[PDB]
Parts: sequence; structure tokens; C-alpha cells
Amino acid sequence: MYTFVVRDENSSVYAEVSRLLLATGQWKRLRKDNPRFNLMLGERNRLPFGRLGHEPGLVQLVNYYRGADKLCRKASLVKLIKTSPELSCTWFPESYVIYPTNLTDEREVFLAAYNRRREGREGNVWIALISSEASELLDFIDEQGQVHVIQKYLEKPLLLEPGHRKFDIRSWVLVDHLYNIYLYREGVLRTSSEPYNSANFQDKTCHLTNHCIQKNYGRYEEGNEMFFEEFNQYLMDALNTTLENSILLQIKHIIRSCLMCIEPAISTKHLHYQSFQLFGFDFMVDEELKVWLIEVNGAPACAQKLYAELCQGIVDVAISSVFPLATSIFIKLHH
Amino acid sequence: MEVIELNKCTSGQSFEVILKPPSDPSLEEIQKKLEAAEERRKYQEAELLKHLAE
Amino acid sequence: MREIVHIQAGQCGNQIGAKFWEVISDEHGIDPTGSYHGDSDLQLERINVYYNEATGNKYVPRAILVDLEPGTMDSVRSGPFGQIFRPDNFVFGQSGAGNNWAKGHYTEGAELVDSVLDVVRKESESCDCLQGFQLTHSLGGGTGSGMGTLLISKIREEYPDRIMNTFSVMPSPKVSDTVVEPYNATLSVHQLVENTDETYCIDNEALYDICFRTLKLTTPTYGDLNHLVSATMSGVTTCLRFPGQLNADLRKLAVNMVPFPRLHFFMPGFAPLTSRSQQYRALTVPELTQQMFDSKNMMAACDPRHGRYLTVAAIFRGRMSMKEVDEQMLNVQNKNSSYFVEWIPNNVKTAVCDIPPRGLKMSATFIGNSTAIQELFKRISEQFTAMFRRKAFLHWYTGEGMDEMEFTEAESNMNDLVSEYQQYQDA
Amino acid sequence: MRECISIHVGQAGVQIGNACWELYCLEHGIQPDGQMPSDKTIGGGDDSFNTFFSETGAGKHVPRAVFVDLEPTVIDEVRTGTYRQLFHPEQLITGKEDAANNYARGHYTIGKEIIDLVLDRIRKLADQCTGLQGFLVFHSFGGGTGSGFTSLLMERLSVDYGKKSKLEFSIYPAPQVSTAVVEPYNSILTTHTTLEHSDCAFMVDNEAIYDICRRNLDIERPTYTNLNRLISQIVSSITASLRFDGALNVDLTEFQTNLVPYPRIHFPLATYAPVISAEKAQLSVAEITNACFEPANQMVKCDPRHGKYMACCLLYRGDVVPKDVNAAIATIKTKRSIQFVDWCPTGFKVGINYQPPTVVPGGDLAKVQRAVCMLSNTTAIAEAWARLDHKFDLMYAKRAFVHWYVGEGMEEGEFSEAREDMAALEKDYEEVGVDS
Ligand SMILES: Nc1nc2c(ncn2[C@@H]2O[C@H](COP(=O)(O)OP(=O)(O)OP(=O)(O)O)[C@@H](O)[C@H]2O)c(=O)[nH]1
Ligand SMILES: Nc1ncnc2c1ncn2[C@@H]1O[C@H](COP(=O)(O)OP(=O)(O)CP(=O)(O)O)[C@@H](O)[C@H]1O
Ligand SMILES: Nc1nc2c(ncn2[C@@H]2O[C@H](COP(=O)(O)OP(=O)(O)O)[C@@H](O)[C@H]2O)c(=O)[nH]1
Ligand SMILES: [Ca+2]
Ligand SMILES: [Ca+2]
Ligand SMILES: [Ca+2]
Ligand SMILES: [Mg+2]
Ligand SMILES: [Mg+2]
Repeated sequence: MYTFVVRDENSSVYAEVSRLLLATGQWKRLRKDNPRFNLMLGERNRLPFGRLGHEPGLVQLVNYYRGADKLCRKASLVKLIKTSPELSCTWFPESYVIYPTNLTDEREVFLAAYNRRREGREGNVWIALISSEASELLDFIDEQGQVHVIQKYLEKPLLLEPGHRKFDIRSWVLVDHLYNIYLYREGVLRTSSEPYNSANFQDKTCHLTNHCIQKNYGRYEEGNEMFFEEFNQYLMDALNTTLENSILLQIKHIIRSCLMCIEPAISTKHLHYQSFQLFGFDFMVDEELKVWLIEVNGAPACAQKLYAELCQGIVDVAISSVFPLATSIFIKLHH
Repeated sequence: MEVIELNKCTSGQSFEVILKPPSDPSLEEIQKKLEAAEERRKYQEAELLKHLAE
Repeated sequence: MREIVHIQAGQCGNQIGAKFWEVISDEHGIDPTGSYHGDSDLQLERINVYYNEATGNKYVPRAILVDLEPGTMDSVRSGPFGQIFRPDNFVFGQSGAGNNWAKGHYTEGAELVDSVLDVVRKESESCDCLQGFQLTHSLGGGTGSGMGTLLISKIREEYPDRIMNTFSVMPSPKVSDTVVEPYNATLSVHQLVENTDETYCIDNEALYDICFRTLKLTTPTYGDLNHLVSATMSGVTTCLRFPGQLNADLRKLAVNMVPFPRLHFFMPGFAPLTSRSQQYRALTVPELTQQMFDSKNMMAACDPRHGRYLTVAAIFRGRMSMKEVDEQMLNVQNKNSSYFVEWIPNNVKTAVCDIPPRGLKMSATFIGNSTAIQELFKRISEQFTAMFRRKAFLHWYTGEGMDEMEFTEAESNMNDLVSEYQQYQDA
Repeated sequence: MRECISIHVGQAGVQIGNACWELYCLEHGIQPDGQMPSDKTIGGGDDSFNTFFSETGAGKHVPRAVFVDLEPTVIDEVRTGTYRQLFHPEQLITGKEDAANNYARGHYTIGKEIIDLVLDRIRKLADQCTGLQGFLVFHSFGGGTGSGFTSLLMERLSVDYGKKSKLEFSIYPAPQVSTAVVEPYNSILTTHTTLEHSDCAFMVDNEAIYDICRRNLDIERPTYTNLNRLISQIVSSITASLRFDGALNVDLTEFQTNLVPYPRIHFPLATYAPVISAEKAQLSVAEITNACFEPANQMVKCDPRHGKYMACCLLYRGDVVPKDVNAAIATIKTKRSIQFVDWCPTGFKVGINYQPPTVVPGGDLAKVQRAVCMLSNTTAIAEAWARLDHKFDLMYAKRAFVHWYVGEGMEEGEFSEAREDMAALEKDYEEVGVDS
């Protein structure tokens, strides 16, 4: 009889996972502060990693990699890609980290590249707000307070037809305790219902493809979400190519590069406790069918349609692999 | 990258390699503590003996 | 060398006390004459804890025998190991206590108590470093209950910095002598709550049920019940009698088992349950571990699943794999972690002794501080109140000068004890 | 030459003391009867080994050590053991009854009645020193004597020997071999009291040593004898520089200078390699140096990758030359996560002793041609404080077992004052170790 505890009631993913564990009858849920657990579905912040792996007679597993925030924090991701010999790449938009005036920092470096754009008469649209003036951006950062990241806004994205629609690709990636990298075969496209506008950047509604902001909603596809089977068919009909060739190869490449980079820092191969984690990679595709990494989410939600399959997959290769009970939905990105 | 202060002898040797440059209570007080605790013990024992006498 | 002074009072106290000395004398290789004839060196390593030494290498139990009537102590002296006891340590009266707490505590017992304290004093003055006292007695009678608790109070007065430990037999209507037993028990519990550090609660109800159901004894006698008691007492004192790291003395045991001063009443347990009927098949370590935690092996007639474990001490005896012992002990805690308080980390401690008890290749003894023990006190409290509300049988006590208010106070304190257990059961 | 006095307190301190001095005798060629054939200066001298051993006119080399326990059982085994002739009775101090795993009992009640006797016996050893460096104090965190009396002794040593350094070898409590439930209490109480009186403390987690003995020595259920022989090897690696000719850590103050930039943060993490079973029928400099950054070889299980280094020292014994070390370090640096604080240089202080580690004949440890002990002051060791403080908080919130301490004359407020000091300590590690 395996045991586990829950310390994130707000996780839609692991609320489903814990439900499946109970359905097996071989898993029992304990109170939050009960130390005698095999599995910990931890909290998003201040997870007590230092207290794990010190219970004799217990193999302990946690659903988060300590140090993965380096990849999942926007300010950290930029620092990571720039300062890592393995990463410093063509698949990440030009980015700089900016600290407010009242709060080292690369502001004079960002303006250095800003000059080439304006004195080159090319694309000089950037995103924090999406403005073409560095003044309107910096004045916005100092006014907020928190640390913001300045990134080149891809002005020429791939547009869905009909509708001239902008989109982003979400990929779910599970990394187990052996640091096997598993890409869920089912991804999702978060689409904009409004037509893409080139002139007015003030209307961030069509530019931002967040599901919450979108919610013209549900006109084309249900819930402003296009899945891979439909999107593949689109690419075959419109561009005479497949999703695997034009996009997924790049996606699998980027995921490998990012996760293999930080592997020696976060691996629990010889640790007194073991980790796995579900990641949410967000991608951007331009008109030349080139894939750009936007960000990595450490605590991602899933598509309502895909919760049942993904969460079961998490139980099978990440949890039951460590705790065996008495084809695959994942693509193993080997290394 | 840089080995400095190499000292050698028959028993062995020692050195330093740098990879990157940088970027009380008195005796009386103690006795006072010990005596304060002793008296608290004495007080508790006295209360017990008083209770038992009752 | 930390000497313990043993005291046994009343009929029950002397009968389980005698049996106890009989059992551990055999374990330590001491014959009824008092001469050593064992083979292992481990037997004599810590024999000073319970035995004094006389010239000619004679070993005399540091035991004091007390009763307000000579009957039971006459039988002890005629018993198998009757000659091993120091004749000076027999302190007895003639009047008896008539199953009356007041007689033991206030009238008949008060006349004899100084004589006992004289013997206690003489034994203590011969101790290099006395660690404390252990008392065997019942709570349902007069001498063991009344005079026994009077002795404890007077011993605490003279030796306030020593550990007081008791094996206290709790009354049950299933195995009852008189109807005033809940009175005597409640009055005694009041005393034990304030004046002992450790009390092993030995329930006659549990002893009866074990003999009847598990041991298949159709009509168990006190002898059958005492067979279980002596086996349990042997187990719980194992760490005191043989070299070891865990709970090797009375104070270290109390520090590990008692988180709150009033909550010091322990549920003892033993495996395998044997009839006074030899066993040929030795139990595996998982079997010993599973049975020792089973309610059917508890000596307090309380269901530990109805409460929570504050602290647990486990003692495995015999030649076995300590690795397998650790694995099995951790397994019990991990499967049933809901029954162990989380606000006391690692509250389960395990010890292993190489010397098994007679007739067994291995055994396990369980000592638990569970909040489920409140069921025992609630049982007594209800039996108490049923009579006291009608003031039934009270004249036996007021006739000895006691007032009703003393009964009310005793009842109030025991009820408080119950609520304190419930408090930490919901903590 | 400057002398060092060792002080062993409580069962853990004493039993580890015997393991260490037994090992010392084997390393220096000292026979159990105190004789040392290779010592030509009879009944005197100022060699490096004289830091730990004094000499009598009869050619006997006796340890500059005092053994103190509130119970006679453990030290009595020293009085009748194989190395009984090594010590003289004045060095071996025993009380009548112990502190019963109660800090308050060891510190206040029993400590008060025996502290002057202990200090006087120490004074006798110090009077025989031409130039005393200071003291090495061996004790457990969880024991009543190890926690309670040690803290009192450390206070009194600071008064009697203000200029002298004080080093600690402390046994951090682990449930697998623990014998008390209140050990977190004792740990915090003694850490609070000893904190300002200790210049450098090497914590050893019994959990770490336990698992190493199982994993690497194939011992199913490790005993104290198993644990202590491994511990004594680590202790020997740390003190070898004081006992042998060398240029690194040849003095007690150097430990503080090289490992402790900030006084309160004086708990260096020790890592040792290789640990090879004697029953099993040779690792290079690169391999054993790489093992120094494996949590499975550390004296305290924690993750240095998620902390910062303030200082690092490499102590090699055996067939090792500087070229091998530098090549090894160069490879490791580009292979692992080694972050130093900004205000400290990123580097290693290396010490090599050509004499390979000595093992006890018929022991569990195999003879190796080269070994290494890494001492690194990393903020990751604060994980051990966090674990300990959490267990403290769980019990103290209910005031569990507190009456045992108050009963000995200690005030309840000392608990909170001790816990607040630990909270401050955890904050100190946070500021030094984390970015934001
Ligand atoms: N490594 C090691 N740890 C030990 C040894 N003896 C005891 N310990 C540990 O130290 C703690 C027990 O404290 P002790 O040192 O035995 O207690 P003490 O210092 O004698 O103090 P008292 O309470 O008076 O007995 C537990 O965590 C034990 O696991 C030993 O020989 N080696
Ligand atoms: N450089 C860029 N070029 C084009 N679009 C961009 C962009 N940077 C961000 N976006 C748009 O912003 C949207 C969401 O931004 P982002 O995901 O960084 O915010 P967020 O992290 O608060 C949402 P979540 O983390 O939950 O996925 C994306 O759908 C994308 O279309
Ligand atoms: N287990 C056990 N219980 C006993 C024995 N003798 C008496 N009792 C119980 O003890 C209570 C009677 O007290 P008793 O010791 O006879 O009175 P005392 O001699 O005045 O102390 C009743 O609850 C009996 O069931 C015995 O030998 N064994
Ligand atoms: Ca009379
Ligand atoms: Ca008299
Ligand atoms: Ca000499
Ligand atoms: Mg009777
Ligand atoms: Mg001790």
C-alpha cells in the first residue's frame, strides 16, 4: 500500500492524478503534514526539498524538480540561455532583462540593439505591453515595480486561415526520475478569434492569445483551441507539409536543448529523494515555418479534453515506474 | 588555473588553485545561571514536600 | 550500577510479584537457592539491577513483600522460589484490609507503613546508585490499592528525585471479587496520576479475554491470568536487565514515553501469546511484529484503533535479523501512520535483546502510550458513578473516617484525565 | 610545536574518541602499551605528533585527552580495553548517573556538580603545554550529556582559555540509531548555547554514515563500532595536518581562517572518498575528487548545487600529486554546479599527505592507495538545520516533553530563545546562499 500527500489543492492536473491513484486501491492519501509518504504532490512555492528523503524505510518521490525555476522564470530563462555555453541558439527571440529605476541590469545593452533597428528602418516592435518606442516601454516598467523582460515581438507570425488568426503552441513535457524526457503526443493551439492587426498594437486582444483574454470566441474551433489532427490537416491542405516536419522536429529539438542544459543542476539520479515534473512549453511559429520558444511553464494546466489521458500517463511512467502496482501516449526524446 | 603558495616536504605538499577572483559571559554570570536553576529546582521540591505534608 | 527496589503489596501484588521473580530468576540463571548456574555472561552483566549479592556468590532479590494479612505471603514462602527472598523483607500484618481502600490507605495500612519504609530504607542504603522503585499491586482490593498508593506517596516524600514505576492490575466485572472495586480503583488512579512516572495498566478484562478466546482456556484461573502478567513484566523490564542502548534505565524510559506528566499510563503487549503448553514453531519477525500490535495481544482491553499513539517502545527478544526487525517496524508505522501523532516525530523506538524468554526462541513485547487508554478509565468511571450517585456501599468507607468529598475529587480528577487523552487525540 | 587537547563528552564522544585514538596510534606506530619504537627522543620532544601525545621518562606516549561522562559504563570499557595502558585514570572522568537524554539535566543539574572537576583535570593537561592552541570537542547533539554538559563546558572554556581556539565534532541525530525522541530539543538547545563559543564545528549526521556503511561496506545493520571507525577516518583526515608535517591547517586558527569567513556560519560540510569494503576483492585522483561532489559521500545529506560555497579545502592522503588534482578539478568545474559567493574567490586549498590512510586490522574498511576528505563551507548544510528546527516546532507547539526540562530548573523561555537563534541562523544562510 503506497501513500501520498497533497499540498496543492489548486492543481487541476494533480487533483486528477491523486484521484486516479485512489482508484487503483493501492494508493492511500495522508494528511498534509504526515511525513511518512511515498509521494509528494507539492506546493508551487517554497517546497521543503530539504526535508525530503530523510524518512527511513521510505522511497520518497516529489512532483517538482528543485532548480527548474531557472527555466520557468522569464528573467531566469533569458539569463540561462545567454550564459550557458550549450545554449548560446536561433530558436529564442532577442531578449534582455530590465530592472526598474527604483529597483546586474542590461538596459544600455537593449538600447544598443534598438539603435540598429531604428537606424536600419526594419522591425523595431518589442514586448514586455507591445510598443515600438523604448521610452513607452521603460516608463511602463518603472511604473509597475516588478522585474520585467524585454523581448523582440515577432511581427511576421504564421497566420491561420480563414480569419488571419494568430496562435501559440502548447506542448506538455514530462521528465521522470531517470530524467527521461517524454513529449505528450497531444499538443494544443491557443488561437486568437480576432483577425491579426499589423498597424494598431494598442489592441492587445488580437495579439495576445491567452485563453482567458480570448474568453468571436468559439466560432472557428471549440474553446479557441485547435488540436494537432486538425492543425496537421491544415498544413497539408494549405502549405503541402506536415506538422511533424515543419514544426515538431524543431519543438522536440528545443525541449531537448533546454532540459539537457540544466540536467546536471537539477537531476536527482544520486539524491536521497527523487523528482519528476510536468512542463508546459509555449512556442511561436513565424510565416517561414520557423519555431520560436516563448516560455516554459513549471505548473501548467491541461486542455479539458486531454486531462484524462495525460494524467493517466503521469501515473504510469512517472509514479508507477517508481512504485509498481500489483502504444505509449508519450514520445521519448532520447539523449 | 593559477597554482599559488606551493609548499613541499617529505611528508607531502600543499598549495592553492584559484579558478576565479572574487566579484562572552563571565564566570560569575555562568554561576548565576546554574544557581538560578538550582533554586528553581529547590522551590519545586519544596512545593512538593509542602503538598505531601498536607 | 543502577539498582531498582521492588515492592509487592496485597494478594494480587504478591502473587504476580512472586511469579515475576520466578521467571526472571530463570532467565538470569538463578536457582531457588540463590546460586548462579547459567551459561551466558550476559545474564550477570546487569543482575545488580534487581539482585543483591551475598558472600558465596549468592543472589538475593531486591524485593520487599507487603500485606495486611499473612495468608498470601505464607504461600509465597512455600512457593518454588520462596527461599530466595530475604526473610527480613517480609512485612505483614494480621487484620487484613477487607477489600477496602480506606483501610489500606488510612487505618490498617497506616499502622504497618513505617515498618515497610524501614525495609525500603535499608535496601536503598545498600544501593550504589538507586534509580528507583517498582510496585506490583491491584487497584481493586484494599492492601495493594490503598496501602500501595500510601506507600508510593511516602516513598516519594523520602526519595523525591527517584523514579516511581508501577504494574497496576485494573479491576473488571468479568473477573471481580467485590462490587466496591470501582471505588478502590478510582481512589487509586487519583494517586497514580500524581505520584508515579510510569504505570503499566494491566487489565483483568483483557487477561481474561486472552485466556478465553485466544488461549482457548474455557475457565481461566488467576494462575492463567498471572502467566500472561509475568511474561509481560519480563518483557517490559528486558531493557533494564540486559545490556542495551534503548530505555536502559527508568528515567530514560520515562523521558521517551511521557510527553505530558499526567499521561503516563501504558498499554502493554506481548507476542506470541502462550498458555502455561510449549510452542515448537518459532514465529517469523513479521509475525511477531504483526501480533504485538494487534489489539488481541493488548493487556489493557483498549482498542488502539480508537485512539492515537503518543509514544511506542518495542522489545524483540531472541536471535533474529535486526535488519528484518527494522523493516517490519517501519512497515507497521508506514501502513498505519494515521494512528501515530505527527507532532511527535519518530515516536516509535525499538530494542533487541539476544536472550529469549524460557520456552521461546523469540518474542516481542509492546509498550504503548495510547490515547485509547481513556476507554479503560471511562469504564471504571461509569461503574464508579453508577454506585456513587446512589451513595451505594459508601458506609464501608465513611466508617473508616473518609468523607464523600474525597470520592468526588477522585472522580473529578479521573474524568479530567479522560478529557486530557481526548484532547491530544484530536490535536 | 603547539599542543592540542581533545575532550570527549558523553557516550558518543567517548566511543568515537576511542576509535580516533586507536587510529592515531596505528598511524604513528604507537603500541597499546604507550611505546613508540620510532621515537628516538626518549621522554620528550616537539615533533608534529607531540601535538596530540605527551611523553613520560619511561618512553610512554600518552594522549592529550580527557574523557568525561556522567555514567561510568562507557568509559569503564576504556579503563579495561586494549588501550587501557595508554591513558592515566585522571584523564577518565565518570559520574554516577547520566543526564537521561535531558539537556537541562546535563547542563544545569548534573553539570553544576562536576564542571569544576572536569576543568581541573583539563587544567592539568594545559599546564603541561608549552603552547596550547586550544581544544577539540567530541560529542553528540541528542544526548543529555553530549548536548547539556558540552555547552556548559564550552562556556567555561571560553572564560578559562579566552585566546584558545575551540573545534567541534558533533553527532547530528538520526532516528535509525537514535535512542531518544527529544533529541531535536537537545540539539537546538546546545547549538544555541555553544554557538558563540565554537570557532569551527564539523557536523556528522548518523543517517549519512549509516547509509554509507550499508551502501559501500555492505553492512546490513551498521553498529556504533561500524559508524565510529568510519567517523574516525574522517576525523583523522581533518586532524592529520595537526599531527603530521605539512603547511595546510597546521594550526587550529587556520581552520577558521580557511573555512569560516563569518563566525556564526562555522559548520563546514565534510565529504569523504573512497569508502571500500574490506571483504570486497583502485580509484584515481580524478575519481575520488569527483566523488567529493556526490551527496551520497557527504557527512550530511544535502544538495550543494542549490547553495553557495564560501570556502573549499581538499585533504588528500596517499599517492597523490598536484598535477593530478588540478587536472581533476579542471574537469569537474566544467561538469558540475559549483557556485561561490561573489565576495569570495572561486578556488580550492589543497593538502597532500603521502602516507595512505591507515585502517584498523580486521575492520570493515579496505586499504586504499589514495583517499580525500573535502571540507567545504556551503549554505546547503542549512538543510540540516531546517529539518531539525521543523521537528522542534512540531513537538514544542504542543509543549511535548517540556516538563522534563522545566523540572530540572530550566525555564521554558530558553526553548523559544534557542529556537529564535536558530531561526536567525537559517536566515543568515538564506542571505548568503540565495539570490532572490
Ligand atoms: N556515531 C555514533 N553515535 C552515537 C554513539 N553513541 C551514541 N550516539 C548517538 O548520540 C545520541 C545519543 O546520545 P549519547 O551520546 O548516547 O548520550 P550521552 O551524551 O551519553 O548523554 P546521556 O543522556 O547522559 O546518556 C543518539 O543520536 C545516538 O545515535 C556512537 O558510539 N557513535
Ligand atoms: N515575442 C513575442 N512575439 C509574439 N507574441 C508574443 C511574444 N511574447 C508573448 N507573446 C504572446 O503573449 C501570449 C502569452 O504570453 P506569456 O505566455 O509570456 O504570458 P504568461 O506567462 O503570463 C501566460 P502563461 O505563462 O500562463 O502561458 C502568447 O500567446 C503570445 O502569443
Ligand atoms: N491478575 C490477577 N488479579 C488478581 C489476583 N488476585 C486478585 N486480583 C484482582 O485484584 C482485585 C482484588 O484485590 P486484592 O489484591 O485481592 O486485594 P488486596 O490483597 O487487599 O490488595 C480484584 O480486581 C481481583 O480481580 C491475581 O493473582 N492475578
Ligand atoms: Ca491494630
Ligand atoms: Ca520507626
Ligand atoms: Ca620524543
Ligand atoms: Mg483478594
Ligand atoms: Mg550516556
